[PDB]
Amino acid sequence: RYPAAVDVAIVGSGPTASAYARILSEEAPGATIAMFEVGPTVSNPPGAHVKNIEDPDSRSLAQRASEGPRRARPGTYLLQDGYAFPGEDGMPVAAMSSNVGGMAAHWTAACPRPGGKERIPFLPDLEELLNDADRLLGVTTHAFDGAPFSDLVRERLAAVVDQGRTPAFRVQPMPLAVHLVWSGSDVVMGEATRDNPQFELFDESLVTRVLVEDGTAAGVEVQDRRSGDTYQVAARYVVVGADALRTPQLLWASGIRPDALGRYLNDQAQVVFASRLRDVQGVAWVPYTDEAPFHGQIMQLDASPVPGSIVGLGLFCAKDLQREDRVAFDDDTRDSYGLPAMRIHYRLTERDHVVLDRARQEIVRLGKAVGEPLDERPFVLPPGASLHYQGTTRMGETDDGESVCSPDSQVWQVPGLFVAGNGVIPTATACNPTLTSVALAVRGARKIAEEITSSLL
Ligand SMILES: Cc1cc2nc3c(=O)[nH]c(=O)nc-3n(C[C@H](O)[C@H](O)[C@H](O)COP(=O)(O)OP(=O)(O)OC[C@H]3O[C@@H](n4cnc5c(N)ncnc54)[C@H](O)[C@@H]3O)c2cc1C
Ligand SMILES: O=c1c2cc(O)c(O)cc2oc2cc(O)c([C@@H]3O[C@H](CO)[C@@H](O)[C@H](O)[C@H]3O)c(O)c12
Repeated sequence: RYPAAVDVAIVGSGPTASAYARILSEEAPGATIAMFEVGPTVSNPPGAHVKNIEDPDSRSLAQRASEGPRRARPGTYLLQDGYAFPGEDGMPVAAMSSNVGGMAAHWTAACPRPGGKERIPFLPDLEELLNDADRLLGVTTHAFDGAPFSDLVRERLAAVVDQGRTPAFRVQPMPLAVHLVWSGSDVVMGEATRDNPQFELFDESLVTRVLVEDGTAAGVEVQDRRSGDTYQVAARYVVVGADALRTPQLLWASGIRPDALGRYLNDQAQVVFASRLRDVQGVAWVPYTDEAPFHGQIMQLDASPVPGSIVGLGLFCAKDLQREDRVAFDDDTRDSYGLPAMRIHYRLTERDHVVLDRARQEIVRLGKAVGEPLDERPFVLPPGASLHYQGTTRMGETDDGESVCSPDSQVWQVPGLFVAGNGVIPTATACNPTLTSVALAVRGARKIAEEITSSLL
């Protein structure tokens, strides 16, 4: 089923792995690419957002088919065990998506820009890569210029936030990846990847091990889930863009076990709240700051949550990074895919509860600016509800034992092996990470595309 050897073997089919296929299909057109996705194809084109399916029954079929083989939202599935431990909080609602397109087939396409300490300091071309990620995701800030209540909510929030703030951190329209239709991985891959005769997407293909020959990346061990047969595809470069959890799992199962692998895991603590407008008859952005480490997004709700005039407020906190926030794998216990079972060690420090308390007070302050608060008390979601897990394969300047990959997202111990996703982000971020993670993927894919085009082999 699979080719015996390719140039680049891509694990996963989310937006970050698709960004590797995108830049390689743009900058390295002669390189043969093999993308292996454990989940099935649930949309047309492969990786499109499920909302492109107008039929709710067909759309529910696409969502439920992505939930793998305390409830998870449509298109995602939770862990069955190893999500909490005595003495720690863990992530009881740590969810995952197994389908072509990954979570980008079910996400809401909010692509804000990092600011302050969120921005990775040792990347001088960060803004350059962030604009490129805007190009691949189709990000636009003017998707709701004709909305009646978008401008009203935005100006009423600005009356309490924009005080003393520079324009980059004032209330502004949330940059959205819209293609009406939310942009999925089909947008990231685009015509350049689908029309690339050297690229091929293999769905229902589980990658069980990363092959290493003489220290460098050798290939991937791919199990054909249609038949159960395990193949071995050779590759000069291996990109693992599974997710924030299964990416360190695949490396752990491959014997690639650095000290920082999975450690420094950080979830974005999320607070929700609702409020009502005041007039009779889009998504707003409350940017992060260092002194207010919260990321706010306000948007219209179809109806009131409690028994477009009603808005839903969501604040996301930046985590106090801890090394003991490790992702642990057990070789003896296997999950439903035959890979090592996950042990999630997550505990909010006192600094976390201090910031979380401030987020509840600030979202109430924001709810009073929009109008009459529909709710009475802001609700804190369980850890892992934001689906924004970082640091598990984080980048660093050196291999001091605190990072897993280079600034080019290249794993230190395994040359030719690259990791993609939110886990690559090493900083304490609060905004939606997918845009930044795609920007890091463009730098890593350009590191491969330049090494291929410049090589003599
Ligand atoms: C309801 C919802 C709303 C969201 N809204 C937002 C938002 O507004 N903003 C934002 O920034 N983010 C949002 N997200 C999160 C966003 O979708 C993800 O952060 C994004 O998909 C990350 O990209 P990725 O490719 O690294 O991860 P993924 O898309 O999860 O990539 C992992 C892929 O690899 C596959 N895979 C895993 N293991 C293997 C293996 N062993 N072999 C082969 N393939 C494998 C998986 O099946 C999956 O397709 C939302 C998520 C959900 C569920
Ligand atoms: O699922 C939907 C959704 C489904 C519909 O049918 C529809 O019409 C509109 C919808 O809008 C949404 C808007 C959202 O903000 C969220 C999100 O909460 C998550 C954790 O809980 C965070 O990851 C995301 O950062 C945050 O963006 C959503 O999950 C959804």
